[PDB]
Parts: sequence; structure tokens; C-alpha cells
Amino acid sequence: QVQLQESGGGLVQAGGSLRLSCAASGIDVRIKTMAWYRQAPGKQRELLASVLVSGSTNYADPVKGRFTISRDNAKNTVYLQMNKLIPDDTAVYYCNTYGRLRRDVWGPGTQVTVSS
Amino acid sequence: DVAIVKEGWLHKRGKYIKTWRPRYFLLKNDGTFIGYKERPQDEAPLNNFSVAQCQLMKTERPRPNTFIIRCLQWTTVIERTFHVETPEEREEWTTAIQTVADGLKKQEEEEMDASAEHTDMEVTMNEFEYLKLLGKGTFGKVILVKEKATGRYYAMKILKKEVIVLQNSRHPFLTALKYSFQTHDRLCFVMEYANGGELFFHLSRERVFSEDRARFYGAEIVSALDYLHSEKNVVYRDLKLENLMLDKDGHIKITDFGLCKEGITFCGTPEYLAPEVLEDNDYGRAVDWWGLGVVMYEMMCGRLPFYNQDHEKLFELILMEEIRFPRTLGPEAKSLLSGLLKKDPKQRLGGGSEDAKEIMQHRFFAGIVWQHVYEKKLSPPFKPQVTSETDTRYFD
Ligand SMILES: *Cc1ccc(CCNCc2ccc(-n3c(-c4cccnc4N)nc4ccc(-c5ccccc5)nc43)cc2)cc1O
Ligand SMILES: [Zn+2]
Repeated sequence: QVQLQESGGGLVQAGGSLRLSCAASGIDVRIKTMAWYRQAPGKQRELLASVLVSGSTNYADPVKGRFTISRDNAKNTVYLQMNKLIPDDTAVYYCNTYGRLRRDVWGPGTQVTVSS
Repeated sequence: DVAIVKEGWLHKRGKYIKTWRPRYFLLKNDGTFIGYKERPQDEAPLNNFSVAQCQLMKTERPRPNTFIIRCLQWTTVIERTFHVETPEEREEWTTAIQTVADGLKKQEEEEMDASAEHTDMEVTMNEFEYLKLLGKGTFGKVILVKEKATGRYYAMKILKKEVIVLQNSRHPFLTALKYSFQTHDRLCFVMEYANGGELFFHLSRERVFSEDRARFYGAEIVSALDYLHSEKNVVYRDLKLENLMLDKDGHIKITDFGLCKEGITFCGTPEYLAPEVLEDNDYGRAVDWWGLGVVMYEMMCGRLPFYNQDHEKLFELILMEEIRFPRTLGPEAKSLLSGLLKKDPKQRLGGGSEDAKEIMQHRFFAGIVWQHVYEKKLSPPFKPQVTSETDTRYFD
């Protein structure tokens, strides 16, 4: 249909790494600012990283230097490489476009759990 | 270039007089949907006429094959109602309109999606004291409220959510939107409320304003309408004495408390209605300069230029009767007012390509520095009797 699908979550030890991918069908990721988000069991949803159409990236502070957002135009997918994971990273992760974000349309998200 | 997507005759429901009038409508690809007395031959398009973001109802009362465009315009829900002869005609029109609207949302979303710049970041009724009903419309009400945490006063416009589903204006004499929030069934706009009193009350007590006092208020109004016309491409269509308040320092505030009343009493106030609005003609920026003329005549003369307790005869006065002036009014005032109150919008002061500049150059405003007006650098002729923002001298 018209939707984003997140994948790549699971259980992982602290200090480890995880690569999340957001596959877009019916949406072209080349034409849209893309962003990753996360939401934990009790807190607000958090902007994490964005990549503009130009390729320029931007990171919120508790993630800068450990995560990198990248977009691969060929397979119509954004990525979030997550390195040096801290249990404060445990949350469900979502990717989105600006238009869907203001309309509060979200894909299913993927759960990332880090504890040890 | 804006090309015609569909054109043809429709019956437009009238608000003031003839109830059902045939008009020739053009639906254009920029979203404008505009009806004319006759099919036209050949100014900047007004957002008042846009179908963008509208919802479209088909209906069969009070006429068969009627349809409705409903739009939220800033903080006001408005409904335009139309009738065609055959249901197949109505489907051609609703479909053409939806297709134009959808194409507008589409290109817009793709453009903002492409240009979002780490603007991809992710209040309740309980927080307010109801004080006093300010107005009721078909789809909402406007109430004076007190924000509990701060003690400050606001007007809150409360709309029915299901008839609808940072952008503020930098003009000092318009009503600023403070917050916007929603409940499960309502959309609420919280907007500033001036506490310097209502100008209708001040005028009533003073009986008349001097030409110099009216010049100050008129200048501020002209500067606000110029801003709406040329920065927002909207006409106000609601200028009347009761929609003018003063703030704590004596500067004008034009209120945004209006609600359409079609389907609950006229919508506006009949004695301020421009001729082309009465006849449901094609109107543009010039309707506001008519409103300016009625308001300033009232300010400088102590009474309306047209009045009759029978609204049918008032409409006739507005459409037909030439304007008479009190014997004491000066000629620059008279020149201004009769130019603003020309019945033909094409002849009206401000009704030409230049718009507000025509009024700003009129010799009645000679010496006004329009930059100092916008920056509130002119000294108010009247300082209302309040010395704080939370002073309720002029409600209680
Ligand atoms: C039958 C019928 C028709 C129309 C109405 C409502 C008439 N217009 C009321 C109106 C129009 C514009 C605005 N407005 C303001 C404004 C005006 C005065 C004071 N403060 C403020 N803020 N500012 C804006 C910005 C944008 C727009 C806008 C309009 C149309 C489409 C898109 C944007 N409008 C305003 C306020 C009130 C009633 C009726 O019964
Ligand atoms: Zn109305």
C-alpha cells in the first residue's frame, strides 16, 4: 500500500550495536526529509536523527556520536546505525516523513531492548 | 498561469436578499472558485475563494441537487451552498472541485516534505475559567475566558471538530492567535482580548470623535487591512464599529470573534454590508474599504450613513441612496468618505490596482508616517482607564 515499515530490532547487550531499516512502499524517500524517532514505555516520542534530501544529517544530543542516519536511494530505505548502546536506548523506534509526522501517521515501529 | 478547470452556471444561495441567484462560476487550478453576475471576458486571487482543504457535502434539502463547500478560514468556519438542475451535474462539479483540491494538497505535501529542515521535531479546557458568552454561530461559540495559571483574559473560539476534519500574523492591530488545541469533539482557538474597552462604547459616550481622533484610528485600520490584503491575500469582510477594541494604551485592535450563522438573524451586521455583498456579486479587496468608510463616517458624524429599522429598506438605502453629510464635516473628510462609499466597487477609493496606497495618499491622511503607524509610534489620542493587562475596568 502506502506505508513505511520498520525492521531490525531485538535484544542486544549494552555497548553493542544494531542497524535499523525503514522500507518505504508507495513513498519515495529521495523526495522527503526522513527522520528516526523513539518512544519508551512512559515518555514522549523523541526525534533522534534526520537526513535532508541534500544528504545533510542532524542528531539530537543523547545520540550524536553513536548513531548515524543514512538514506539509500536505490532500495528506497532509510537506515539508522546504532552503536555503543546504553539501556537508556530501550524504546520502540519509528521512521517518518514530515507529512506523515504532522498527520500522526506511523508505521509499526521496531522494538530495541538493551540491558545488562 | 492559472487555467480554468471547469466553468458553468450555478444557483448560489444568498445570505441577505434574493436567496437563490444564478451565477457563472470558474473553478481554477490554483483552487479559486469564483462566481460572477455574468460570464466574464478576460487582480491578485483572494484566498477567501479557495476550495483548498474544503469538505464537500451533497444534500437534497431545501432544494434537490444542492451541494455545500465547507472551509475553515483562519478561525472561522464558512459554508458556500449551491444548486444545479441535475444530479449528474452536481457530480461533475463536486468531482472537479475535489480533484482540484486533492491536486493542491498533493503538490503541497510533496513540497514541504522535500524542504523540511529538522523541523521534524515531535493545553486543555480545564485550564480556563469561562466568564461570558461573546457569540454563538452554527458550528461554534466564542467565550471570554480567564487562563487559570496566569489570571490573563482571552477569547476562546470553540468549533465543532467534525465540520473541520506559528502561522500567526505580524500585524499589531489584528487579533493574535495565542494557542490552538483540540479535545475529543472540539477545536479551540485561544486569542488575545484587548482590555482597553470596546470602541463602540467609547464612541457612544463621546458622541463623536474629532477628525484627528478618527484619523488616528482609521490609519491603524488602514494599515491592518493593507497587511491582510497584500501579505495574506484575504479580505476581512467584517469591519464594523463593534469589531474594534482598544488595548491598554489606546491602540486599535480588530477582533476575530466572528462566527457564521447560516443554519442556526443575519450573519454580519446589515448596516455595514457593502452593496456588492448584498447583491452577492463578485467582490474583492474593495469591500473592506467600504467598511472603512462606514466606520469612519460613524466615527466622525456620530451616526450611520445608512440606517432603517426595517432591514429591507436599509438594504435599499445601501444600494440606492446617495450619502448625506452633517453640515459640520470638513471637505477632506467628505472627500474621503464619499470615495470610500462609492456604490460601484470599481469606482471606490482603494478599489483600484493600488489598493491601500490610494487611501494612504488621500489628503485626509496627509502627514501620517505609515511606518510609525505600523510600529505603534503614533501617540494615541485617548488612553483608556486601565493600568494593567489584567484590569477588568471595561467588562465589569
Ligand atoms: C457568509 C460569511 C462569509 C464570511 C465570513 C467571515 C468573514 N471574514 C472574517 C475574517 C476574515 C479574515 C480574518 N483573518 C485575520 C484577522 C482579521 C481580523 C483580526 N485579526 C485577524 N487575525 N487574520 C487572518 C489570516 C488568514 C485568514 C484567511 C482567510 C481565508 C482563507 C485563509 C486564510 N484570515 C484572517 C479573520 C476573520 C462570515 C460569513 O458569515
Ligand atoms: Zn455567514
